[PDB]
Amino acid sequence: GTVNWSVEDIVKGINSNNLESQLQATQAARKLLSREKQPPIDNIIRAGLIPKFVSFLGKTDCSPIQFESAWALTNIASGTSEQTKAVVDGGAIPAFISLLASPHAHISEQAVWALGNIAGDGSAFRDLVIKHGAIDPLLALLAVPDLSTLACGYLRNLTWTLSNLCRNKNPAPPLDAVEQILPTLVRLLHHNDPEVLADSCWAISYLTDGPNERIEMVVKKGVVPQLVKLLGATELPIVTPALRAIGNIVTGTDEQTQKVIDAGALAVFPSLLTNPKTNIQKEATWTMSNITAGRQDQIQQVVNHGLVPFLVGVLSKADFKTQKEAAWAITNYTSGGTVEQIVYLVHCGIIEPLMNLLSAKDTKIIQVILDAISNIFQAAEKLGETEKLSIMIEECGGLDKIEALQRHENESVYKASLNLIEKYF
Amino acid sequence: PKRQVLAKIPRRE
Repeated sequence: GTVNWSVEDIVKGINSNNLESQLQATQAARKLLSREKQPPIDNIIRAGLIPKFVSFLGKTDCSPIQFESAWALTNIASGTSEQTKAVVDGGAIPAFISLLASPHAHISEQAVWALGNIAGDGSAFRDLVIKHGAIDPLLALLAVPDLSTLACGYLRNLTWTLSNLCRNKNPAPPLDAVEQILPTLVRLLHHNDPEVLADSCWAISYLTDGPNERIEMVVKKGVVPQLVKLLGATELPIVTPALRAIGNIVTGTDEQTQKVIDAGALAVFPSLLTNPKTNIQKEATWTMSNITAGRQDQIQQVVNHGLVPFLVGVLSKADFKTQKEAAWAITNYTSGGTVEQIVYLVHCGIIEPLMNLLSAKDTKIIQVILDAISNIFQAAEKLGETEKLSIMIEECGGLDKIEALQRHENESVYKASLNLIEKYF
Repeated sequence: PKRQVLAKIPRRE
């Protein structure tokens, strides 16, 4: 009945002076726009239908046409930035924000969805959505004693749209908007739905992806223990953002990093550093690299938790991008670590896999590895042990690889290598 | 020495 209309049929119906014909044509547009294969968004826009859809959002008297137009506009806004812009340029933002108050849950939800798509376009529309006042009404939809009474899909859509208001940088969301949203995120982070948890973790990962003052806003809210708990979830869609968030947090201060350690994060890293999902291993190792860039007592907790053998493991065998993060973890470890900690690292077998990576066709990892070799030697001469160390490097082919690096197409590489070959070989 | 989800979703059903 409303299936497979032409755009011109839709235009004809929406231009009739007949609200029911308009509703029928808007639903036909919605069904057109709801098919996964090549929805004719541009034809719909070119036909001038967005302003009509937007005007239909205001027809409180005809809630079906609000819903159908909200859904049509949601799917136009889900398209390209130009398509989202067409929706915004039609005045949809204030019209959707007004629909958040709709008594019809499926219309309110659709407006949530539409605003998520608009905000999800980028910082400017995100901030324009915020400036139009979306946050208060969005959070009010979550102002219930127990989130579990909300419809599952509705709560998921709200959490997702909130995460888009937290998303994107240059600029990051307004500080006041973040402070306004955070209490609700913290609460969603304790909800038991895996998708709400995933999107809540994504939102926190966005908010912690910035300067330490941004991290601090999040950490002050006490979420780190919950993020660590979610770090141990079985659902990869949860572990992924929880780990991103934790990784972001340990890019901050030593005190912020220490909150992650105190929360027990390190006990999860045996699994994370051996995780069969490549991106988990990579992000876990990146996280480790920023923990080993911290204080010596923080390095010591990496040690006590038995994570140095896991770093040796990653360095020995992993996706190359993960090995590069592991190399950073080692150079940070050796830059900041006591002599005893660096000795322990050698006793765990770091030398051989470090050496094997010096044959990487990647200039940055070579530099990183050479820094670490240098830092390990520095600790050796504090013990009169450079000879034992040099043998080790020779015993596993490392001396050969440091030799070839002297003649290498890069200043810092040839420099640091040549230095090693004479200061210790 | 520290170093530092679909955004848009159509409704199909």
